[PDB]
This record gives sequence, structure tokens and C-alpha cells, in this order.
Amino acid sequence: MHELTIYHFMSDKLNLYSDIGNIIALRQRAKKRNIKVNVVEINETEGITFDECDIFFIGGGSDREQALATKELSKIKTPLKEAIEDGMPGLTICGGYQFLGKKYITPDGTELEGLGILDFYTESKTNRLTGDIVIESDTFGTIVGFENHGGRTYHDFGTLGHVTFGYGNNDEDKKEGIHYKNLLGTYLHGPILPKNYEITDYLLEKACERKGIPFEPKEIDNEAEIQAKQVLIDRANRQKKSRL
Amino acid sequence: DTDVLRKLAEQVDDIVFISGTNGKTTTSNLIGHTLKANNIQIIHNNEGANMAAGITSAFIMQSTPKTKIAVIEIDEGSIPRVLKEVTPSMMVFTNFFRDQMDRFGEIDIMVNNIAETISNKGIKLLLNADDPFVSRLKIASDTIVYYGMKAHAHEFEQESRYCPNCGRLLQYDYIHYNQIGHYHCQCGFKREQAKYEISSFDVAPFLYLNINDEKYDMKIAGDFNAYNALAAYTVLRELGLNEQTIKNGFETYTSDNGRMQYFKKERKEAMINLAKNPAGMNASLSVGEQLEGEKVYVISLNDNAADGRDTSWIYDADFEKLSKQQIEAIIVTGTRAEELQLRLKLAEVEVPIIVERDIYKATAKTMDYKGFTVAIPNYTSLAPMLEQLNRSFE
Ligand SMILES: Nc1ncnc2c1ncn2[C@@H]1O[C@H](COP(=O)(O)OP(=O)(O)NP(=O)(O)O)[C@@H](O)[C@H]1O
Ligand SMILES: [Mg+2]
Ligand SMILES: [Zn+2]
Repeated sequence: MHELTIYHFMSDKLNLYSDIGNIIALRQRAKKRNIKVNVVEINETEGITFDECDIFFIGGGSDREQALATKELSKIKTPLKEAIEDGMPGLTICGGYQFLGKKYITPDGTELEGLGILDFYTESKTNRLTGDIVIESDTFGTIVGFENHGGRTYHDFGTLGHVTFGYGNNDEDKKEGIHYKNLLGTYLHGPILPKNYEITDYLLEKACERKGIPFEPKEIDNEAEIQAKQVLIDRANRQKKSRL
Repeated sequence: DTDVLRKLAEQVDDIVFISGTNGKTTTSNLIGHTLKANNIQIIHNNEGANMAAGITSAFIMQSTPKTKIAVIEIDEGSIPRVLKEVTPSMMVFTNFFRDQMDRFGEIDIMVNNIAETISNKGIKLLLNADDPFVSRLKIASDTIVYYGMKAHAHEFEQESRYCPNCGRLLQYDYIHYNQIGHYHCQCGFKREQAKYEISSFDVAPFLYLNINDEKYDMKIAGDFNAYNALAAYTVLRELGLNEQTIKNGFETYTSDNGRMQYFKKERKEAMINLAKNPAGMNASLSVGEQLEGEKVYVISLNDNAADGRDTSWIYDADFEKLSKQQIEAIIVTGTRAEELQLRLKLAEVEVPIIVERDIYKATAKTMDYKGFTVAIPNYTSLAPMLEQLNRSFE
């Protein structure tokens, strides 16, 4: 069967959000399209190259582990940015998403440098944005998850969609994450991918066409995913009706 | 009221005290259960109220004309106060473990105070030969009965120790765990030969013991509980009970907290084990491997405040291994039953999944199967699941 290769960056330090569940979702959706997925864990960047990478993944760590991850990743800031600029599919989670930008400001005003891949910043506050979150996307459908972050991210790029329940990137926008080219970033937990199969299939499909291999069958069984989403959709609505 | 306890205790032929730092309750429960399974009226502080007031209260509320044996768990620090008013005929000690936060040598001092308190009273002492600090109590009576465990009986899941007779560094031929082992000072203080001894045992998933060339098929788990069972065995034998009578009660005793807790009605069996994190789930998922026959799972995932709202951790658990087992069906329940269904789909666990979010109904549904129920709740799921299971098993 066909193969696809995932670069999983700093899997050792950036391990707070059950990344393995995102890996499993990608392995299983691709396996139902007869595609084998090999994951390359990249915790040391020395002359690493994106030639052999189909999808990259950066998880989230603590503030201290993020800064050290950023320092190691900055050794390939330009091979990474030029890969993203070439449409390389990627998923980034919480801190792995925040440090794509210029800087991360801790609640006490402390300023941590990001990769600076894209021109945005995040500033944390002590009172967190926490709860169920329901998003309506025109690319990913209904995205459903759990959020819990002190960081307020401010960017003028496209997002994963409009937030009908919850917060998203910040207190005001009602917009979640980032969608630039094939690079996705998000604050969602769950992890994000198991329920949100349109996101999983988007990444697999972009990597399949760039490699020239097929992505068939395109429409498969999603009943369990949709039933898991519906729990949070129903509960969000209840919380809306119980706020009158 | 201290004279009423003295008066009440006087009419009891056999008074057994259980003490030590760890395992008193399990030991005491095995003893009281086994006697009760034999229709022997007993006084039993079966609630663990092991201080003077609670012991006094048990005697007041439970003593009858037919109450032949008192079975009393006692906090080690309450031994002096209770002995002023009650002298037991028999006393078993499980162990004396110094905690890491304890001050310098607070253990030997505690053991001397106990030895002085119980000294020269004709009390039959049942001592853990494998614990040096329990064995130091040999100085306190002329009637000593040792129990212990043969070297290599089990590979236990493992600071330094000084002899309690002479204070020199202790030498061990073999170590069970911590200070428990086969020791021998140069002063002569050594691990004595045991009257009742466990030659071997295993936990697959419940204790299976080999005591003095007899086999005991338990329904509790936990490595350390072999010692509590052996301590209870030693009391029951010294009370004159026989291997069969003891075996009858040891085969039916079970825990009651939803941790490796066993159930049976006719031929239908169940076991419930709390799991609320990846390591607890992995251990609960493994239990079925050690059960023979088809199994029916009920797994409950609530996401209430005490459980945590983020359920992502179930992806860090090894649900994939269930495919190595023989399973009729898995009932997923709790407020986030559908996350469990989706997790098991991604685990490629290809057995029927029944989504039933009401923990009561999902748990009773396991009665519809003939296989061994493995029941796994997270924290807020435990109480409703346990309650239903007690309902279904009568
Ligand atoms: N034989 C043993 N050796 C070492 N640890 C044990 C043993 N038995 C039990 N424990 C541990 O001690 C804990 C308490 O067991 P329990 O039977 O309640 O002891 P206890 O002596 O009654 N406690 P307490 O009444 O608070 O002094 C258990 O949860 C076990 O982890
Ligand atoms: Mg106790
Ligand atoms: Zn000595």
C-alpha cells in the first residue's frame, strides 16, 4: 500500500496534549484509504530536510519547554517556513501554534521569542478561556472540542472557523485557530483530530495530491465521529437555553 | 464506662487484637468474615474504629450472651490505654513500617512501649517472623507463634535497617520488600522458623495462596494482602478453626470499595475496578487477560468536575490491547460514552459496542451476558456503577 510520512517535532518536550491521539486519527483514516503512515519523531534538528516529509506536526509544551523547543526548531526556521510557504500540510497545537508567531507574553509581562514564521503574537492572562467549543467552518465543517488556555492570540490570517460556543483565539473575535495555506493551528483539546475527521482528511488529502498518490474512497463511515461531536453540540445548546 | 468495657470484655472467652502499622483492617476483616461465615457470634469493630472510644462502643453495641469471640483492630498508639481495661488472649501484629517523614527512631521506641505494655500477661503473640520490628515483640510473652513467607514465594514490586535487639546493621539473606525478609544479626536476633508459612502465591488477578501445603483461591488482589491473609489465617488456626472452615470464608471474602471488587450470583461473575488515568486504565484493561473465558466490558467515562473536563487522556491508554482478549461486547457509558466508542473504533477493537449513557442501565445490561463482567468506571462513575452492581447481585 501507499505510504505517507509524518514529521512529529519535539515529541519529547511538547507532549502535554495527547498528541498520540492525533497520530492515531491520521493512521486510521489513512488506513481506510489504504495508506500506511510512518511517523518520524524529530527531537533534534541538525540538517533536517523537508524533502521526505508529507505532513508535519508540532504539539504544545509548557512555557519552559516551548522556549527550548523554539530554540531547537529555530535551527531550521527557513527550511520550515519555505515548506509552509510551499503548501506543506501541518498541524500545530496550543504552544506549538503560538510559537509560530513573533512572541508569546506570559501573564507577568515576560516576553518569549517565537519562530516568527508568521507575524502574530500571543499574550497570556491569568483568567483562562475554558470550556466546550463548537466551531462552524466552511472547510472543516463543525469543529468540536475543549479549550483551556490563558493565551489570547492575535492574528489577521484565516482561522478554522466561527465560534458558535466558546471563545477561540481570544476574548472577542469568536474565531478559532489559524489556517494559512495547508498549515493549521489550534487551541483545541480532545485531542482535536479523532472527532474532527474533516481536519484529518484535509491534511491526508493535501499530502496525497502533492505526492501524486490517490485518496480513495473519499467518503467513508463517520457515524462514531458524528455521535461524539453531537454530545458537545447538544450540551452547548443546552447551556445556551439555560442562559436566558 | 471504662469499667463497663472491662466488665463486658470479661464475659468474652476469646479476645483477638489486630495491630501494626499497615494492613490491620484487611486482616481483621478476613478474621471476622471467616468466623461469621461459620455462624460464630462475634464482636467486631468492622468499621475500623480502632481507638479506645470506638473499641468501647463496639463492645457495648455488639456484646450478647452468644458472643464468644471479640475481634478488635487497635491503633498501635492506643494499645496502652485499652490494655488498662482489657487484656486480650491473643494479639497479632502485621508490620511496623517507619514512614519517611518520621523522626529519628520513632519506630523502635514505639515497639518498646508496646512490648512494655503487653509484657508478662500470658498473651499469645502472633508475630510476622519476616518483620524484624514485629519479631522484637518476642520479648513480651512466653507464648509466641510465628507466621511468615518462604524466600522466593513471590516477586514483590520493590533505606537501611538496624537490628532491634542490639542496634547493629541488619544482614538479610533475602528481601521480600522494604524491611520484610529473612534477616540474621550477629547478636542472635534472626528471622525465626514460621509455624504457618506461605510457600508461594500469585495474583492472577486475585490472590492464590499456598499456606502449609494447602491452596487458598482468594477474591481480593494486592501483593501485600498475602501477608494480611496469612496473619488472618494464623489467628483463625490459633482459634482452632480447620483448613476447610478457613478456606470457605477465604474463598468468598471480597473488598467493598470498587477496587478489584468481586461479585458472583449463580454462575455469573463480575469484577469492578476504578480507573481514571492512563496507568489505571491499562492495569484495569489487563485484568481480563488473566480471566479465563469470554468477557463483557462496561466502561464509564464521566467528565464532571472531579473527573476533569478534558478526556483526551483516554488516547494515552492502551485500548488497542483489548483485541488480544475474548470479548462478547463492550458497553460504554457515562456522560462521555461516545468518546469511548470513538476511542475503541480508533483502537480497531472489533467487537459490538453498545452506547448506553445511563450508568445504571449500562451496568445492569452486563447481567444479560454469560461472560465475566469487567467493569471500569472513572471517579464520578464509581458510586452509581458500584451501587447498580450491588443491586444486580442481590
Ligand atoms: N501487609 C502490608 N504491608 C504493607 N502495606 C500494606 C499491607 N497491608 C496493607 N498495606 C497498605 O496499607 C494501606 C492501609 O491498609 P489497611 O488494611 O487499611 O491498614 P490499617 O493498618 O488498617 N490502616 P490505619 O487503620 O489507618 O492504621 C493499604 O491501602 C495498603 O496499601
Ligand atoms: Mg484500619
Ligand atoms: Zn543484633
